[PDB]
Amino acid sequence: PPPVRLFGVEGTYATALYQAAAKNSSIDAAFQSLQKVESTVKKNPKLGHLLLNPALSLKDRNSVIDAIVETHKNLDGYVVNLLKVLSENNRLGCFEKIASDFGVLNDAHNGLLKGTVTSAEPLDPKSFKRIEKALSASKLVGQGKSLKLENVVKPEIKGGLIVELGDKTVDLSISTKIQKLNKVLEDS
Amino acid sequence: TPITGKVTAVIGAIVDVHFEQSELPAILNALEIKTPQGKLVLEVAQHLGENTVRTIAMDGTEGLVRGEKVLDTGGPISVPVGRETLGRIINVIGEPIDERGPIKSKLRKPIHADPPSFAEQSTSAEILETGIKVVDLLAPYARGGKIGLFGGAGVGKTVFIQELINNIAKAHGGFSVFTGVGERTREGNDLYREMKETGVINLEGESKVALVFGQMNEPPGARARVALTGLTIAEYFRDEEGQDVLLFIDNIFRFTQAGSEVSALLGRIPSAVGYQPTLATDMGLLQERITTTKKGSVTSVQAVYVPADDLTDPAPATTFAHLDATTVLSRGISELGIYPAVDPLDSKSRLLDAAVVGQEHYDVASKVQETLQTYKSLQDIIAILGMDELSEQDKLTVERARKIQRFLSQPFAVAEVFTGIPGKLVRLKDTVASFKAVLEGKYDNIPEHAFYMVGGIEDVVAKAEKLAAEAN
Amino acid sequence: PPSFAEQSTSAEILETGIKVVDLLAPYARGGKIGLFGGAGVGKTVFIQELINNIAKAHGGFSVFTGVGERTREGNDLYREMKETGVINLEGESKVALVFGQMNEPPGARARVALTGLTIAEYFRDEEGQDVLLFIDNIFRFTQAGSEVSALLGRIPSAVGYQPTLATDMGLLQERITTTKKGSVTSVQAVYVPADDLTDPAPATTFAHLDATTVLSRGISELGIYPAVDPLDSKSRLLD
Amino acid sequence: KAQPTEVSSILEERIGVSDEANLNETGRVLAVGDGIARVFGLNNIQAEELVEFSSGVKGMALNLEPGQVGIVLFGSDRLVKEGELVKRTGNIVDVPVGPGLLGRVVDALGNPIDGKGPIDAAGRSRAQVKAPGILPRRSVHEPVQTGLKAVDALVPIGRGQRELIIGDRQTGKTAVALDTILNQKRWNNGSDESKKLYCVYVAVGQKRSTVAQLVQTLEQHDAMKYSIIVAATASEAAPLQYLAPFTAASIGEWFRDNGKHALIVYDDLSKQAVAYRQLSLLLRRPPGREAYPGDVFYLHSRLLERAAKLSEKEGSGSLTALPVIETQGGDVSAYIPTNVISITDGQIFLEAELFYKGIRPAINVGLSVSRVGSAAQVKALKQVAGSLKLFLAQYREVAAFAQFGSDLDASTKQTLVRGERLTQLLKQNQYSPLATEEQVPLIYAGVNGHLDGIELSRIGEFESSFLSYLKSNHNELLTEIREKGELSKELLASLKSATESFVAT
Amino acid sequence: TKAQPTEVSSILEERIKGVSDEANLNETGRVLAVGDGIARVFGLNNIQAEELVEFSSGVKGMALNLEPGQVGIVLFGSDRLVKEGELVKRTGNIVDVPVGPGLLGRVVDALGNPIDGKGPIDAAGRSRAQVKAPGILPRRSVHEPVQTGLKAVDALVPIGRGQRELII
Amino acid sequence: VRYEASLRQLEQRQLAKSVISRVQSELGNPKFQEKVLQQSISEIEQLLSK
Ligand SMILES: Nc1ncnc2c1ncn2[C@@H]1O[C@H](COP(=O)(O)OP(=O)(O)OP(=O)(O)O)[C@@H](O)[C@H]1O
Ligand SMILES: Nc1ncnc2c1ncn2[C@@H]1O[C@H](COP(=O)(O)OP(=O)(O)O)[C@@H](O)[C@H]1O
Repeated sequence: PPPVRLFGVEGTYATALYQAAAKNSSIDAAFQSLQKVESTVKKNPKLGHLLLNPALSLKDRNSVIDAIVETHKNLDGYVVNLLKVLSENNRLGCFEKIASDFGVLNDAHNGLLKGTVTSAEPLDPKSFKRIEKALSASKLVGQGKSLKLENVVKPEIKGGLIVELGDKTVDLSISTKIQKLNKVLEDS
Repeated sequence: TPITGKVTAVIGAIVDVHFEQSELPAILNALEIKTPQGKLVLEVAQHLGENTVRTIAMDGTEGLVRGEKVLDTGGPISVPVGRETLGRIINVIGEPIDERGPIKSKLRKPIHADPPSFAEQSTSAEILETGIKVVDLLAPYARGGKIGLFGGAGVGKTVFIQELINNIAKAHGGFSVFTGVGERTREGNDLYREMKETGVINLEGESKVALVFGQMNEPPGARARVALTGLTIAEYFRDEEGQDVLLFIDNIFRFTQAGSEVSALLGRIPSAVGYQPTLATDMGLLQERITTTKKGSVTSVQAVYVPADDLTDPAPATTFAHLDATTVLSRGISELGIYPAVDPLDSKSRLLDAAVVGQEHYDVASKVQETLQTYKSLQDIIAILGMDELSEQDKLTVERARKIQRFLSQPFAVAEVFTGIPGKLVRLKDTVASFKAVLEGKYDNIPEHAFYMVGGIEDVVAKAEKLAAEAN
Repeated sequence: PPSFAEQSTSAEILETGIKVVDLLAPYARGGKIGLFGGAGVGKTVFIQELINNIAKAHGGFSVFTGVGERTREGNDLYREMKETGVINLEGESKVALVFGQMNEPPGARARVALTGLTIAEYFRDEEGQDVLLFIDNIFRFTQAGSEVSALLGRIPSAVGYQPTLATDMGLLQERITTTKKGSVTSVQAVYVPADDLTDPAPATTFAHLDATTVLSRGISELGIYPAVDPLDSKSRLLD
Repeated sequence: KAQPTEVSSILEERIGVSDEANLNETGRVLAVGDGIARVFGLNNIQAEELVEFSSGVKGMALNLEPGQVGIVLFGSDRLVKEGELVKRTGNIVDVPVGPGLLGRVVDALGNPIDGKGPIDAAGRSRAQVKAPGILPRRSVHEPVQTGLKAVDALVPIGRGQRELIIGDRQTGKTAVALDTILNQKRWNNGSDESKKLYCVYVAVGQKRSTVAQLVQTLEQHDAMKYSIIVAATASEAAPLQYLAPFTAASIGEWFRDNGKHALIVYDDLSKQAVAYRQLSLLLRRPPGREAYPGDVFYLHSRLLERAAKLSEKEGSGSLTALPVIETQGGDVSAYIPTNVISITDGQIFLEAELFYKGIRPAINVGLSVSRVGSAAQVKALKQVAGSLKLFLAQYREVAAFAQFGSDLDASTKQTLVRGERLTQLLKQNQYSPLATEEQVPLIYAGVNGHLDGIELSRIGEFESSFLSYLKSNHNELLTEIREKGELSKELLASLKSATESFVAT
Repeated sequence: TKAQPTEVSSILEERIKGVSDEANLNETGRVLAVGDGIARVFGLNNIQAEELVEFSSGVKGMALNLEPGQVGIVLFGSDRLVKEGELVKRTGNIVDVPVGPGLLGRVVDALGNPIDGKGPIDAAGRSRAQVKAPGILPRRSVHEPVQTGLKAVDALVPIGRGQRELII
Repeated sequence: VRYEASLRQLEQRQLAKSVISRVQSELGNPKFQEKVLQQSISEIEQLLSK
């Protein structure tokens, strides 16, 4: 019984890392180790990201893994061997993707159903809050699970708002309605 | 226990089933999925790893959702067999689509069985007289052998098969299986009309034929297995009953084409021309189950479509290796109104030996092929210069050969609606003596047109009398 | 392209001015014309005479489009068109020129035709005229489209042409039509590739040409101006 | 007026859908190049489901993958942009069907392009419907009177008999089915629906001007009240041209399953094969012979199998199909036609040289044949044309034989003269269909050698002269042929006298 | 760049554990991908090129392509009885055949198995499949004829004991 | 009747450029501001349906 699929390409490292780690939980600890190692990649951005290049070596890649485990107890559990394999497999560059994806799987386990409330201009907090609770208590979320929510600014839309989550959306905005306004009048 | 699978990929008639249970069903087993249209059948093609297989559809795959529940049936597609299947119109799955109730058989055997081994082989020289002139002269048909109808687009193949069935299947005594593979639905309906009206199908009484169909409308995975369905039914009566089984296949090229269309979607590198790499192997596994054992006798006739009249296509060239008696239909011979349009040269037989057909038959056919080869050699000089620039021996030979060509054509009872002419069931020995007297030139006085579309040599005499009394 | 409702439902005859064209292979007002024949037969003289005959007769203008035109020959063409007066450098030149030269990447040469198309579409749909689009060569345009599809890594189709060949043609043809505002009549030269008519590029072009015009050598051999073969130049509107 | 704003504002009320606009489909577009688009998400999408992009262009999701789904476009990719929102319809691709489709001119999706407002549809029907099985069929037994001379003489057509019209470029192909539709005006003006026969013309990949003139011409002769035009012109996308004949086939199935009789005309399947190989090569699928994917036989197969004669259990509906194949230089051995010949129930070959000789229709009788047409020929025509095909093949035998200038006997020269008269007989101008009662006496004169003394050039005026002669005088015999469709011996002798009367001039 | 071939979910999982099971498989291998008589089999580091192998079903196969991830093995029977992850035993043999005098009259397969049903096969030795052709020095120019019995064959294109001759 | 249908089509295209005029009327509004609350109450209505 796997979680929500990462669907093949290069999430399969993260997929195997989860489903082999999770057989004995520790995925919060493995998760925090992943957060910490992506942090120390980010905390040393010069040649933490600039040294995920493929043209180095096998040996020097393994030594960069040694520098990662050299930084205190940055790695913990399977995630070093993960890197041992990753280093050997030289898929280190697509490591950022793995991180974010494990985060998605993890907060799916928590049930944070990330949403969005697209607009062409940011809005007041009262609207945020009222919408937030709306979806939260809506059949969408079955409760027992959270509900983030992000307003974004979109100029490509002419205003209004659109709610999004669980590949399920509602647009009541302006742009689409103008469109429907032009379509209906486009007949004889 | 149900081994539940999940739909992960849908590409045409090729679908991918993931499992979480590690007990994956083996190759060539039958999966099924409850559709709102009922059920749908899949066949296990290949383990792709990751507890996930790739399968071929037996039906159109429209309106399917990734993650739909997939149910396993354990084994391959078992087909009902036996005398219950007589006179029943059976789907590739094994569904009676005559709506005359379910086929209440005893046994349902899976289609993917092994071919008979080398020790189980049996040889025979039992010449089948067909009544057809060019067959009984130039390429005799072996009872228990395999018979090919190599033909281009619509040059009389299905008509020739119906002529063979009308000539043979009543005077057969054993049983018969027709299998319409990729053909016209109207052709299958009209054949069913005939089988009722000939009484070969007796609807309330007992029939002797079994109908396995599935036509060019059907998706290719259905077309890739219907031949195996009719095959399993035929070899059951060959083995369980030990009878004489007439297996009529139309069209065997549609099978290899169904093997071609999915192979690009089955992840294979495309092979030669556009066909699949597993051409000769699948052709072999199909043909080697079509044989005559010590237990029973299978006389099979298979139409072969030729793509765009290219005999160097790999599919009919592969098919030549599996056949005992070739019969090739040219469009150009049909354009001379010569029906049937059998090429007199290119037809062959493992039969036609002087110690088999008789010495005189062999000699007559030898001289006929020599004469027609001489004519075909002189054809280009005829095209440029004409018959005037010949030598007189060559001119006499061309005259006699062109008499022979019109004499080859034979009126069909099946194609009577194209002719208005009654069919001619011409006996063998009369045909031999007829071609004997023609090679002897006893009728060189008779013009060429009196040879056209005729029965025996007595009918040539009658038609020459009619032309003498009418053209005057 | 203009909609199906905007199609003028009956092609009248574009009166050119030339006796043989108006007699034997009449041109549709807003139609397609396959001009054959190599150079040296006064083909440029023929098309300049067409320019002047449209300018005097109907008053619509001409847009010439050299896709893959030889730059030396484009220069000689431009110099002649100055000298024959259809281009007046100070007064009213009666024609607009677009020359996609041969030394331009195939991305240019698969768009030079659409440039000249849009220019002609303006003078149709703004001025309400009958504007003549002259294209050489449609076959070099087909080569350009096939090379563009090749460089994009698309699998090539038949003959080595692009797989989008019918669509790449139809995006050019159906933007050339007779509106109710006016029409764009297009004359375009056709090189027959290696003298074959089952070649899909002339077999595609012939699925759009309503009228043909053949500049034979034998007619020019007899000192006849123009060099029109009477027998081969045929129309679908000779009815 | 404002009544369009009234109707559009009622449609604005529908635009009620926003109050229940919780689509379980929306997903981002991964990539979209070369007439295709990979879309992430859509985890409850169906196979061959219609979707619609955010730029209004619809599409069919054709191949499903773990991770994405490849959706073909139904238009130019210039409108679709990467990263957008792809709502699914919830439906396998369906088209409007119904009686109000008559007269209208639509796209591949039933969206009308005539500018005549919406479509009175009686329902929606899937595109890839299964062809009916062998049991709800019947062998054809009802004629299709095309109005042409040699067509109705030599190659009769049953209601549902799948007959190919094959020819070359600009060879009078379109005019054949056009005048067939124009002949159907006789019974579409009538009242018996089983006598009626409804016409669907499918112009794909062609010029919009050509289709406009065709629709114009069908309005001039007033065929439009029973006509349905499906336009898939060359400017439009290749999947539209791929898709449209299936939609028109669903329309023909709507008419057939109502018990009615209907005619569909495909023009042409050749460009549909071009569009389909354009799709498959942009699907990166390997081609086969002549760069076509190997399923292109299955394509036109699965198209044309949805056209037959229903049995009385189904209400005796029928659907007759007229495909058109443009070949290359009279070739009948290219990969595309040899497939179609293996599907259809017969051929109508148009020789380029006969039309080059102006013989319109340019029918090569020696190649053109039908298989089961004789079972549903008009019984009078079946009586009077038995020797006719035999005599024309006979004249064809002495056609190439007489080119050497050698003199011959009176028998073969007799066949030569009478076959010249029959050859110059069967010409027929466009938009000039002939009823069966009109076609019978010309055949009866042509068989019995009466044309032989008439000049070869005089035959064309002789035809109209003898027709106006009979319509003036032996109008009772015309009604007898109309009512019976079968000539008795008394009708035969009265016909003989009525012929030989005007044969005296 | 592109998904590699040793990246399936059932194989990386074990490598994450630190069990390192890929080194244990030297004389055996698991079936990753069986299909079309073709077995991508993981393991078998001590396999040889053109080596006969056996499956747990009982069908035998040949290793041809030695990819660093897995072994390509073609099959001398149907893949009807082979599943994913089935145990793969290494035979230890380059593909050899029994040879000897008692083969005369008998009818066998490629592998010397008597398909004639006349009992088993009395061999003398066993020989490799891809035996190297003889060199230049241990050769004789062909002079001993071959009696074909055909007229124009013996007359025009005579056959000697040692040459090769194509019937095309 | 031909000119009647022509006048209907001219009326329709003049109302199409009037649709352009209506869009330009709709563009400069604090309906841009107010209509956010429209979406607010709306999405409340849609998600409270389930
Ligand atoms: N009976 C006839 N009377 C008058 N003209 C005819 C007749 N038959 C054919 N034609 C002429 O043949 C020409 C071609 O017509 P049609 O479009 O049917 O040919 P086609 O081969 O279908 O061409 P395309 O395939 O490009 O449509 C027309 O210009 C028409 O005038
Ligand atoms: N004896 C005959 N006389 C005249 N025509 C014939 C005869 N036999 C067959 N034909 C022609 O051959 C065609 C049958 O094509 P066929 O090859 O049977 O179809 P398929 O390709 O489906 O097998 C018919 O059109 C028919 O006219």
